[PDB]
Amino acid sequence: FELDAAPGASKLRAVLEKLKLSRDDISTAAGMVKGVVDHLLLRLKCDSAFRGVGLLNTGSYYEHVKISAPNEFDVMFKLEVPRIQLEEYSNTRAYYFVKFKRNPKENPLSQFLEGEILSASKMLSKFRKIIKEEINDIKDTDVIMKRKRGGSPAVTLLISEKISVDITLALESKSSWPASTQEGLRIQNWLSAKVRKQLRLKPFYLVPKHAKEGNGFQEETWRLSFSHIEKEILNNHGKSKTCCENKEEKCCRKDCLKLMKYLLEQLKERFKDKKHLDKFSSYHVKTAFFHVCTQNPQDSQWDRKDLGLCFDNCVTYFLQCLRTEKLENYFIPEFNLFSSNLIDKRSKEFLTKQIEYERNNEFPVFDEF
Ligand SMILES: [Zn+2]
Repeated sequence: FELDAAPGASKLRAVLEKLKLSRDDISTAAGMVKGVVDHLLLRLKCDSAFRGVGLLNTGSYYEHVKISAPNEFDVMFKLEVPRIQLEEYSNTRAYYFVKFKRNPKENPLSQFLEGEILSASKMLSKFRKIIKEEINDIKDTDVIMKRKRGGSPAVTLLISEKISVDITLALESKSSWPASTQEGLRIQNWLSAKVRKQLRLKPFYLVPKHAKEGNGFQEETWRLSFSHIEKEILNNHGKSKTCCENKEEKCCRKDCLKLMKYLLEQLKERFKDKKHLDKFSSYHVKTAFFHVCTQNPQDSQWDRKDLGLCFDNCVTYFLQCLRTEKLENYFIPEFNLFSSNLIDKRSKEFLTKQIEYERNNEFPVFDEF
């Protein structure tokens, strides 16, 4: 009587199975999304200022941030900016003003300048104007641009009555990464020092994002973004180069991340009307997950048969971050995602209590709605 996995796997596996089943009907939605995105890119490429715009995840017009919202897509439009000088905003480590190494009108971004600073406000404004005008050239399909909520999901489109596409504009820089990332990406004992060096030769991105305090915000800051690196690591994630390419090396890392995301999504959905959980996002869960991979670098610590314990360990790490109010950005270690300035103690304790209940009760929230 050999078990297929150690106890606790089956319920989690049935959850995973159900989540994938929700993706077996996508090709359609994906199609409409690709059509819209390609149209937009064509129009934006005609503007002198956005002439270099392109898909970040090359050949990928989809990237679901919410494991349980298959009709919600996330795409990033990146634009190379030949030579920027970053200036860190008030030692925040993650937020910067964007300035330029030279002055005249050869970079078509001069129109977005405010003094010497590149205005995220102005650029976003043009981006949105171009997009709205373009989705209006769509005659037999109601593509609606949703109203502003912020800067970095820049634009949300509602296609028909079922599909949404969040479009993020990002500046791309091919300079070496800012000094605040110097001690981050601590993958040396997991994915290797040579991999870390290789990754850090890739460009980095900047997305418009107000850096706000308790008081208010400086409207023209940009936040560092490494979503391309996160994707690369998640899909090439083992110490072994052949991790998950055969039966002997099947690991549960990806499934643990999916389960953490689903847990957070289910709880946020249950409590959405009372904003207790508004400030938590899949990005916190993904960041915590990468730290757990650093803490457990060997593939044998993620054997698929041990899904139950691996997931429990993920939950436990996330709880520890909540209780101690510390979750370091994986690329920028002095940027604390769970500081009291960003998320009130009360919200963290609330989430802690919900997750602890779930974990003590075999995760009934996975089944409830
Ligand atoms: Zn693997």
